[PDB]
Amino acid sequence: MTEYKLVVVGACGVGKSALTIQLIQNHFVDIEDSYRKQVVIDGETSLLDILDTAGQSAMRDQYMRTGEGFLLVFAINNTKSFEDIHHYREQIKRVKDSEDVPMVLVGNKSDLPSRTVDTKQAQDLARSYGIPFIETSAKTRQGVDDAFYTLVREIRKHK
Ligand SMILES: Nc1nc2c(ncn2[C@@H]2O[C@H](COP(=O)(O)OP(=O)(O)O)[C@@H](O)[C@H]2O)c(=O)[nH]1
Repeated sequence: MTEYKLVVVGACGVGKSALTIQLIQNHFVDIEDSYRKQVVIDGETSLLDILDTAGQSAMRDQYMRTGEGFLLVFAINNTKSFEDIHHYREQIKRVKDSEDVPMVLVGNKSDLPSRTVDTKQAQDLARSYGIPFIETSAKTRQGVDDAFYTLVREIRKHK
Protein backbone atom coordinates (compact mmCIF):
# COMPACT_ATOMS: atom_id res chain seq x y z
CA MET A 1 0.00 0.00 0.00
CA THR A 2 1.18 3.49 -0.86
CA GLU A 3 2.12 6.03 1.81
CA TYR A 4 2.29 9.73 1.01
CA LYS A 5 4.20 12.04 3.34
CA LEU A 6 2.55 15.45 3.18
CA VAL A 7 3.60 18.66 4.88
CA VAL A 8 1.26 21.61 5.44
CA VAL A 9 3.21 24.88 5.67
CA GLY A 10 2.19 28.50 6.22
CA ALA A 11 2.10 31.35 8.72
CA CYS A 12 0.68 30.90 12.22
CA GLY A 13 -3.10 31.08 12.34
CA VAL A 14 -3.92 30.50 8.65
CA GLY A 15 -5.73 27.24 9.47
CA LYS A 16 -3.25 24.45 8.74
CA SER A 17 -4.46 22.48 11.74
CA ALA A 18 -8.14 23.20 11.07
CA LEU A 19 -7.75 22.02 7.46
CA THR A 20 -6.01 18.80 8.47
CA ILE A 21 -8.44 18.08 11.32
CA GLN A 22 -11.32 18.64 8.92
CA LEU A 23 -9.77 16.20 6.44
CA ILE A 24 -8.90 13.52 9.00
CA GLN A 25 -11.55 13.85 11.74
CA ASN A 26 -14.35 15.48 9.73
CA HIS A 27 -15.04 18.34 12.13
CA PHE A 28 -14.29 21.99 12.85
CA VAL A 29 -14.33 23.73 16.24
CA ASP A 30 -13.76 27.46 16.72
CA ILE A 31 -3.81 20.38 19.51
CA GLU A 32 -2.23 17.54 17.55
CA ASP A 33 0.73 18.50 15.34
CA SER A 34 0.60 15.41 13.10
CA TYR A 35 -2.08 13.16 11.64
CA ARG A 36 -2.31 9.77 9.98
CA LYS A 37 -5.24 8.15 8.15
CA GLN A 38 -5.94 5.76 5.30
CA VAL A 39 -8.15 7.13 2.55
CA VAL A 40 -9.09 6.07 -0.96
CA ILE A 41 -8.16 8.48 -3.75
CA ASP A 42 -9.27 7.79 -7.33
CA GLY A 43 -9.70 4.14 -6.35
CA GLU A 44 -6.21 3.80 -4.88
CA THR A 45 -5.82 3.21 -1.15
CA SER A 46 -3.35 5.68 0.33
CA LEU A 47 -2.02 6.22 3.82
CA LEU A 48 -1.61 9.97 4.37
CA ASP A 49 0.99 10.97 6.94
CA ILE A 50 0.55 14.70 7.46
CA LEU A 51 2.58 17.27 9.39
CA ASP A 52 1.31 20.80 10.12
CA THR A 53 4.07 23.38 10.61
CA ALA A 54 4.88 27.10 10.42
CA GLY A 55 8.67 26.65 10.51
CA GLN A 56 8.94 28.13 14.01
CA SER A 57 13.81 22.01 14.56
CA ALA A 58 15.46 18.67 13.80
CA MET A 59 12.09 17.04 13.17
CA ARG A 60 11.12 19.94 10.89
CA ASP A 61 14.13 19.89 8.57
CA GLN A 62 13.73 16.09 8.53
CA TYR A 63 10.04 16.22 7.53
CA MET A 64 10.82 18.65 4.72
CA ARG A 65 13.49 16.34 3.29
CA THR A 66 11.13 13.35 3.19
CA GLY A 67 7.90 15.23 2.65
CA GLU A 68 6.79 14.27 -0.85
CA GLY A 69 4.25 17.03 -1.31
CA PHE A 70 3.50 20.38 0.29
CA LEU A 71 0.41 22.52 0.81
CA LEU A 72 1.36 26.18 0.86
CA VAL A 73 -1.36 27.70 2.98
CA PHE A 74 -2.35 31.33 3.41
CA ALA A 75 -5.58 32.90 4.66
CA ILE A 76 -7.59 35.22 2.41
CA ASN A 77 -7.87 37.72 5.26
CA ASN A 78 -4.16 37.71 6.06
CA THR A 79 -2.03 39.64 3.58
CA LYS A 80 1.18 38.90 5.47
CA SER A 81 0.47 35.16 5.21
CA PHE A 82 0.15 35.52 1.43
CA GLU A 83 3.40 37.49 1.25
CA ASP A 84 5.06 34.73 3.32
CA ILE A 85 4.32 32.05 0.70
CA HIS A 86 7.43 32.82 -1.34
CA HIS A 87 9.67 32.22 1.68
CA TYR A 88 8.06 28.83 2.30
CA ARG A 89 8.42 27.68 -1.32
CA GLU A 90 12.04 28.82 -1.49
CA GLN A 91 12.86 27.09 1.79
CA ILE A 92 11.34 23.82 0.56
CA LYS A 93 13.26 23.93 -2.72
CA ARG A 94 16.51 24.57 -0.84
CA VAL A 95 16.11 21.60 1.48
CA LYS A 96 14.77 19.21 -1.18
CA ASP A 97 17.60 20.38 -3.43
CA SER A 98 15.15 20.28 -6.35
CA GLU A 99 13.10 22.44 -8.72
CA ASP A 100 10.29 19.92 -9.29
CA VAL A 101 8.61 19.47 -5.92
CA PRO A 102 4.86 18.67 -5.71
CA MET A 103 3.00 21.67 -4.24
CA VAL A 104 -0.46 23.18 -4.06
CA LEU A 105 -1.33 26.76 -3.13
CA VAL A 106 -4.22 26.95 -0.68
CA GLY A 107 -6.16 30.09 0.18
CA ASN A 108 -8.07 29.27 3.35
CA LYS A 109 -10.86 30.94 5.33
CA SER A 110 -12.84 31.44 2.12
CA ASP A 111 -16.10 31.57 4.08
CA LEU A 112 -15.07 34.81 5.77
CA PRO A 113 -16.27 38.21 4.46
CA SER A 114 -12.98 39.93 5.32
CA ARG A 115 -10.75 39.58 2.27
CA THR A 116 -7.47 41.35 1.68
CA VAL A 117 -5.97 38.85 -0.79
CA ASP A 118 -7.63 38.84 -4.22
CA THR A 119 -8.35 35.52 -5.90
CA LYS A 120 -6.65 37.01 -8.97
CA GLN A 121 -3.46 37.60 -6.95
CA ALA A 122 -3.40 34.01 -5.76
CA GLN A 123 -4.15 32.58 -9.20
CA ASP A 124 -1.39 34.69 -10.74
CA LEU A 125 1.11 33.51 -8.10
CA ALA A 126 0.16 29.85 -8.58
CA ARG A 127 0.51 30.23 -12.36
CA SER A 128 4.02 31.61 -11.83
CA TYR A 129 5.03 28.59 -9.73
CA GLY A 130 3.24 26.25 -12.12
CA ILE A 131 1.08 24.70 -9.39
CA PRO A 132 -2.65 24.44 -8.67
CA PHE A 133 -4.50 27.00 -6.53
CA ILE A 134 -7.45 25.87 -4.43
CA GLU A 135 -9.70 28.05 -2.30
CA THR A 136 -10.67 26.30 0.94
CA SER A 137 -12.64 26.68 4.14
CA ALA A 138 -11.92 24.38 7.07
CA LYS A 139 -15.19 25.66 8.51
CA THR A 140 -17.53 24.74 5.62
CA ARG A 141 -15.24 22.02 4.18
CA GLN A 142 -15.12 23.84 0.82
CA GLY A 143 -12.13 22.56 -1.12
CA VAL A 144 -10.63 20.54 1.74
CA ASP A 145 -10.60 17.11 0.05
CA ASP A 146 -9.74 18.73 -3.27
CA ALA A 147 -6.66 20.43 -1.78
CA PHE A 148 -5.18 17.28 -0.31
CA TYR A 149 -6.28 14.95 -3.10
CA THR A 150 -4.94 17.36 -5.72
CA LEU A 151 -1.62 17.28 -3.89
CA VAL A 152 -1.60 13.47 -3.88
CA ARG A 153 -2.27 13.59 -7.64
CA GLU A 154 0.65 16.01 -8.07
CA ILE A 155 2.84 13.51 -6.22
CA ARG A 156 1.72 10.72 -8.56
CA LYS A 157 2.36 12.64 -11.79
CA HIS A 158 5.78 13.39 -10.34
CA LYS A 159 6.73 9.69 -10.16
N1 LIG B 1 -13.74 31.08 9.80
C1 LIG B 1 -12.73 30.21 9.62
N2 LIG B 1 -11.85 30.05 10.62
C2 LIG B 1 -10.83 29.20 10.48
C3 LIG B 1 -10.66 28.42 9.25
N3 LIG B 1 -9.56 27.66 9.42
C4 LIG B 1 -9.06 27.94 10.64
N4 LIG B 1 -9.84 28.85 11.26
C5 LIG B 1 -9.66 29.45 12.60
O1 LIG B 1 -8.45 30.21 12.61
C6 LIG B 1 -7.77 30.05 13.85
C7 LIG B 1 -6.38 29.48 13.63
O2 LIG B 1 -6.50 28.23 12.96
P1 LIG B 1 -5.39 27.09 13.19
O3 LIG B 1 -5.86 25.77 12.64
O4 LIG B 1 -4.97 26.98 14.63
O5 LIG B 1 -4.18 27.73 12.35
P2 LIG B 1 -2.70 27.12 12.24
O6 LIG B 1 -1.79 27.84 13.19
O7 LIG B 1 -2.23 27.41 10.82
O8 LIG B 1 -2.71 25.64 12.51
C8 LIG B 1 -8.66 29.14 14.68
O9 LIG B 1 -9.50 29.99 15.47
C9 LIG B 1 -9.50 28.40 13.68
O10 LIG B 1 -10.79 27.99 14.16
C10 LIG B 1 -11.66 28.64 8.20
O11 LIG B 1 -11.60 28.03 7.11
N5 LIG B 1 -12.63 29.53 8.46
